[PDB]
Amino acid sequence: QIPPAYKDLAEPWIQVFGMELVGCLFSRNWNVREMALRRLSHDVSGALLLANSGDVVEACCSVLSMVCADPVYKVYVAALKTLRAMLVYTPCHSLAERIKLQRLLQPVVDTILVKCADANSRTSQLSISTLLELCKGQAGELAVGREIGSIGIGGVDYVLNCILGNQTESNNWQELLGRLCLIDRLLLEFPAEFYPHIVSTEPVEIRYKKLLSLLTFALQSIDNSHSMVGKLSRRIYLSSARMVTTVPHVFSKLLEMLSVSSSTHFTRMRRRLMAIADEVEIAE
Repeated sequence: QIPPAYKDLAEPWIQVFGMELVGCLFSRNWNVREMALRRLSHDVSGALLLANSGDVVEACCSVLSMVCADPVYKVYVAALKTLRAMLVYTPCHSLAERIKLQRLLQPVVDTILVKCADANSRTSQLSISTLLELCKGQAGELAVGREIGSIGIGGVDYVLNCILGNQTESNNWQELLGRLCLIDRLLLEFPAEFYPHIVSTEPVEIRYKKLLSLLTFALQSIDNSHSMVGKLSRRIYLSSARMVTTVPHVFSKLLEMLSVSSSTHFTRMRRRLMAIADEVEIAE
């Protein structure tokens, strides 16, 4: 049975997937929810195949924005398998269709971003791995239309927009920490995307715009009153500085950005980068 508060949200789901299955999504028995999602993955696969689709992708994304928040790990896994099953049969051949899919999925990525900072490693690691796979676009396991020439969802740039978007709402400590946890893994996983100088083949603000957008975000919470939000924000910035010692003009920009404020952590941060600069003999 569907609780009264969810009647309007569930109605489009029912229209597409039928009352029986949607009811199971709300079951109190996690086995029933897990089984419902296993069935949903097949329902969605079969419906999308039938379109050699809009209603189906929309209702599936809507379901997934709910169940990807499920606190039961085995249900979350089933939810993520449904997400993959949808993506590989989804038709996306035009920038218009890309924009539409990006918006429908944004609430789903939001739920996953939160769980990147779940206390439990297997849940955070699966969440991080999922969004890293999304970053790989049409060469990853979440490629759009993988099972049937798709233009894909937008890879890293799309995930970056999700990380950096809707900041006035997705700003509690765990929503920030999950974003920061993913940011730290992005810089580690795809260094060439953020540190162009490592590919051996124009101004700093332009060439490094992607990195600078993530360090700007990090700087907004280096003073956060949650210990791990604050620590990871600072540690991200210090690691980036270490990475750009081979390119002093970039290092200079990071030091410059720490003049936007005289608060203590900026001062501390600035003295830390001065120290790295001396250690490595780039103090000009």
